[PDB]
This record gives sequence, C-alpha cells and structure tokens, in this order.
Amino acid sequence: MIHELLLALSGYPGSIFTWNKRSGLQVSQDFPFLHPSETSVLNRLCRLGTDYIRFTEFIEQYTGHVQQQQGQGGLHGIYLRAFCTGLDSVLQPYRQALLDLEQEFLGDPHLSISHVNYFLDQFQLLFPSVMVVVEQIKSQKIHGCQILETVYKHSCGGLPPVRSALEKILAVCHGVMYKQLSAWMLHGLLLDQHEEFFIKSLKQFSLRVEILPSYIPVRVAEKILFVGESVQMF
Amino acid sequence: VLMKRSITAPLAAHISLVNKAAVDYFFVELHLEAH
Amino acid sequence: QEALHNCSNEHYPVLLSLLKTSCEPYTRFIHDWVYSGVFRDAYGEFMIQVKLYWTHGYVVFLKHIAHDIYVCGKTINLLKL
Repeated sequence: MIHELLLALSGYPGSIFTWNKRSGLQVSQDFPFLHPSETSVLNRLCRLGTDYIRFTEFIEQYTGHVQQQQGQGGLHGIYLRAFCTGLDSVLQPYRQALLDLEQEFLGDPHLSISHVNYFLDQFQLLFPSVMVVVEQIKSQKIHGCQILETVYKHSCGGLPPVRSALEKILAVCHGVMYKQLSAWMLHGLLLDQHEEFFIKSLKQFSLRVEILPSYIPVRVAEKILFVGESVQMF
Repeated sequence: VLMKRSITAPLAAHISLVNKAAVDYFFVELHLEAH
Repeated sequence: QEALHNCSNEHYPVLLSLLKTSCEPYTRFIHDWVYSGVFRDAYGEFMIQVKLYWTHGYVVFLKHIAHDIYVCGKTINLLKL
C-alpha cells in the first residue's frame, strides 16, 4: 500500500490501482478488511496521478514524433511542441515530491496518510486548473498564434502558483515565435510552413488580422512586416 | 543560424580572380583582340 | 533540409554536429578543383564531373555557385597546360 501508491502515481499501474480511462486510477474497493477512513483519501489522491498520466502521454504523443515537417496545428506544429515542452518543465516538482516521499517512507514506513495528503495539497489545486487549458487546445483543434492567447487568458488568474506556472509555458511558446521572428525581419524568409503568424509589397505573403495575438497591436505587426519587406527588397 | 554563406565568401572571391587571369592570358599572349 | 526544418528545439545540436561532419567530403571536393584544377569524388554519386577543350562531360546545395565551379575548374585545368 505504501510503495504501491508511489509506483502507480508515477504511472506504473498494478492491480490494487486498476488503471481505467474513466475512473483513472481507482483502488480495488472490494477488500473485506478495508477502512472507510482511508478510502476518501485514496480516491482523492488518485486524481493527481490520473492528470499526470494524461499529461505525459499527450506530451509523448505530440513532441518528437516527426522531424518537424500536417496543415492543422491542433496536433502538429512548432508552437504545439513548444507547449508540451513548457508543460514538462512545470511538472518537475511533482516528481521531486514523490522522490522525497520514498526517502521518508524508507526512513519510517509507519507514516500516516494525512502527512502525504498534506504535502500533495499544493498540486491538488494546480492540476485541475491547468487541465482545461490543454483540453481546449485539443478539443477545438487550435492552430497557430491562437494558442498563445489561450494560455494568456488563463494567466489572468487569481492563484499565484497557477499564475507563475502558466507564465512559464507562455514564455516557452514565446521562444520559438521569436526564433522565426529574428530571421524574417532581417531577411524575409521563414523556415516554418503550415503555421501562420500573419505572414502567408506582400509578394507571396498576406497580413492576417485574425491570427495576430491580443497584446501585439496591428501597428506593431505592420512595423514587423515593413522591415521584413524592406530588407527583402534591397 | 543556418547558412553556408560564411563558406561561400572566400570562394566567390577566388572564382573572379581565376576568370580574370584567364582573360588576360588570352589577350596579351594569344592575341584574340588582334583577331 | 532537416537542418532548416528543425532549429528551434533541443535536437538542433545533434543535427548540426551530424551535418557539419557529413558535409566535409563535399567541401573537400570543391576546395581542390578550384585551387588545383583536379577533381575528386567517391563513387560518382556527385553528378558534376569533367582541340577546343570544351568537349568535356558533366554527368540542397547552393546552386548559385555549383554550375560556376564547373567552369572554374576547367579553366584551371587549361591554365595548367
């Protein structure tokens, strides 16, 4: 029950915790010697591991499955890979927490459940809030720079750990758009295809009002377009 | 950055020298301008 | 092409180190026929090869200069006479 919980929560299911796609992890719930006091805590702790398995399986599925280059950006694209890359870096303290729990349990295997619940209570809020942000991206098949607004509207939140955590991912998605941006304004040639950033004189290009993020005004995108076209000319 | 243009600049500098040394070798020796 | 495809990831240095050593024999080839007028190739897998002297055979990369090298080697091979 002690090590078993950690092994399941890390993503290695057994039969005490029958992994399902609809109950997630759920304890066997049929012991003729189980206690109702521990039961609620078991059901409460299962949720974190369920979210963790869904997160890592999504990241594995959609990062590094190609050599980078479909036409949809709900499953493909550099911005999508950058999203999962930021999400993995946010997940590191959960791993750290589980790794501390094994050491304390090796030191003393008679520790109570409330101690463990007490330590995981900070992740207990953080996983459900961030779940809907990736759930909207997958469900609506969000493409291109519309991703960057989606996390930004949820980083107006009133929870400081959630606020900083989503800010990490938005900075990670910022790096790659900046990486193309550094090239196109100095040359006029982009290495990205099928992901649009209001660039399709406007020779072979088009300025889109739709895809442009909220805090980047149209004047600023005009200035970017002007410098890129002008360097491409001479 | 990805480019091989920091390799091309010492080579295109030599292609022109090769061509000009060929055309002078034509002119002052084999007398094509006289032809 | 896989270089320009991925530059904004953590797989940037692995591909860079692989292309940097995989492009050395080609750069070795172009460094000879321009400066010494002697061509070299492995298996004839590079297409470019080599009186009135222009009756010689010929059969991404920066193709702006590739065809220029093809005449730039033949003139050295003429001036070596």
